[PDB]
Amino acid sequence: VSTHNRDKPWDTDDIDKWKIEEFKEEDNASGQPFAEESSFMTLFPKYRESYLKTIWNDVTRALDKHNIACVLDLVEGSMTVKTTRKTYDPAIILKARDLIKLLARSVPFPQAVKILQDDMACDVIKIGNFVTNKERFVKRRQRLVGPNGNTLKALELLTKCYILVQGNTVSAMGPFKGLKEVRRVVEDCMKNIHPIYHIKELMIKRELAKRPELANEDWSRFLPMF
RNA sequence: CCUACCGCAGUAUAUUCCUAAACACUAUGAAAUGACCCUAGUUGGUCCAUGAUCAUUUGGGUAAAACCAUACUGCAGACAUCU
Repeated sequence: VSTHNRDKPWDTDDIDKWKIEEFKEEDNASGQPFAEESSFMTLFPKYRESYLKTIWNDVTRALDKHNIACVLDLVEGSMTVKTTRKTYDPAIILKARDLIKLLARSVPFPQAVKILQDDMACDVIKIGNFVTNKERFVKRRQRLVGPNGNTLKALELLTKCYILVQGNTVSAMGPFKGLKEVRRVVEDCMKNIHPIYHIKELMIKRELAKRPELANEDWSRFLPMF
């Protein structure tokens, strides 16, 4: 219970709080370019290089839709995004910082370019840090995909997120609730908890969410403890 | 006695119509709060009546010359007096 909360008369149920209104040039009410250049840089593994070398022009055109300048440096092994004078959206650089990172973690460009949309969010979760043994790490990482990918499919339908497992990372793209659930499932899966328990928990949560009378009270007696 | 090659000088190496593009000009309107470019100025840079930069199309112009190769045509086979 939070005490010392003041009343909020302006808050009513009519406002859709989660809608994202479009940002345009007229929305930037200062009317001036960004004061100084903002840049984000990442490194990528060496096996991605040639793929990046093929797709970079396409990547450039995508950022040309948002006035973001991109630089690939194969000698350094780095990808850089930066704002220009033509840039008017303050957030669109951060999404650019996501995109190259998604490109660094084996997410394909047609999937990764959707991070430029407003409703899309991404998470890159490190899985190589939990356990030091190689065989245990391989087994727990394969538990995420499962046999014939079905467990992975069971994740992607439940959290509504595109999930790609590569190396020491898992890259998830979707809504924020789905990202939260994916992070929980992945971090528990690296801690020797099988994903099927979380899958069953999400099923029970999904069926309880349909019933309106069950919203106020606790779901703990329905949920099997694991 | 005649042909062919050889010397020199010319002609041709696609033609007509429509059309696309380039370059430059020209016709009309727009000029000093002139116009354009650059993460952009403690005083930026470039072009600008010697016509910039924009719009309509106003209309015409240029895209050669020299040589090689092939064919054709023509002129000569000339040691050069002149006083």
